[PDB]
Amino acid sequence: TISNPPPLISSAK
Amino acid sequence: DSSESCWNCGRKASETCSGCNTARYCGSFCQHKDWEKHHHICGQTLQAQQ
Ligand SMILES: [Zn+2]
Ligand SMILES: [Zn+2]
Repeated sequence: TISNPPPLISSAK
Repeated sequence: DSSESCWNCGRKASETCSGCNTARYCGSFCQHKDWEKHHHICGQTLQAQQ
């Protein structure tokens, strides 16, 4: 029951 | 191991919270699980003045 958190960023090299 | 680990699961994470650029999660569900706790931190600057 909480707002919507920012988007996630996937990192990989 | 220290930076590479899901803040929720507790094993490993490949995603990063673009909001604070500090949180890490391996799945959309993982971020939501800890969201209740993490959100208190995310965004930086604690709610005190104004
Ligand atoms: Zn996870
Ligand atoms: Zn965050």
